[PDB]
Amino acid sequence: APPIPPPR
Amino acid sequence: GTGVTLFVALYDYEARTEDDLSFHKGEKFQILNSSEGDWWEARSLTTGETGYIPSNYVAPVDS
Ligand SMILES: [Cl-]
Ligand code: NA
Repeated sequence: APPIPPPR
Repeated sequence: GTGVTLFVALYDYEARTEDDLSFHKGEKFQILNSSEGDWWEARSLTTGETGYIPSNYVAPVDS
């Protein structure tokens, strides 16, 4: 899995 | 600093496997492995814990 995006 | 490359957190992060690190914006890290993809293994300075971090959440302290 890729890194998650920066928080909302 | 003491000479070691350090990174800083750009955002808060909550860990999503037992092997991940949780951290606050402003946390500093030594990076231990950036070779196996975009999750890097790091050591947190304020806690001393090691674990994976998402590499998009950090930037070098130098600027
Ligand atoms: Cl600790
Ligand atoms: Na150095």
